[PDB]
Amino acid sequence: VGGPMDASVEEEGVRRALDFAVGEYNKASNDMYHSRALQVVRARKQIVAGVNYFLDVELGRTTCTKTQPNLDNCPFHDQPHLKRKAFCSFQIYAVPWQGTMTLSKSTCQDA
Amino acid sequence: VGGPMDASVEEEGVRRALDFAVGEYNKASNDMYHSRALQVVRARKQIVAGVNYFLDVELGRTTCTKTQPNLDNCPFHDQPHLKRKAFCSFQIYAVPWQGTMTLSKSTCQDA
Ligand SMILES: [Cl-]
Ligand SMILES: [Cl-]
Repeated sequence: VGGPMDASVEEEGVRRALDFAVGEYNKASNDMYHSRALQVVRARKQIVAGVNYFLDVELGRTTCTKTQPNLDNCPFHDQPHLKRKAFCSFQIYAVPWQGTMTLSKSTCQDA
Repeated sequence: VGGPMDASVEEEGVRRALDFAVGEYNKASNDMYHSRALQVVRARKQIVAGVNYFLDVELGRTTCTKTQPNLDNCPFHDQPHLKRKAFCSFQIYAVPWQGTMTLSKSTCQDA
């Protein structure tokens, strides 16, 4: 067992998480009426750690379609309307022990 | 200073984050051509810790519009087509020292 763990709905962090969640639900709803918690049937919490990778990368369009092999070292386009380049900023959230990675943020401006 | 910290683009976690990010960029692009890193201009990493709150909550629609006061203790609707209830599951990602909260996951089924 390495999963979540029960917590009383009294504990303040729960209390704040709940109000937050409910706030967000109402904010996103199309209902003109306000909804609120009727009953918190179960509350669990879990401390997690991960690593954010913040990459500032320059990307170039290669000459290879995504349907061919050897894309890793494939030649960049150099022709007039085919060549494109972009400066990008990536944020990857990694949780090592789980082997997972998540693209948290991603923007690119064609330079 | 409590922000990110430089890392060589050699370090494997960076290397994996980069391939991941680039993979995700290509996957989401409308381009038939494959793009790849031209140059990693900057690489930084940062270890973060937070708490996931996992709430299983039953919500009820109140009689108050979102434009009035005292929504916290506002009466639930009980009339035929106005009363609604929903069982929901919320995941809130909190980063204590920063006072931030994020709604990571959210589903509700009108029961
Ligand atoms: Cl851990
Ligand atoms: Cl920390």
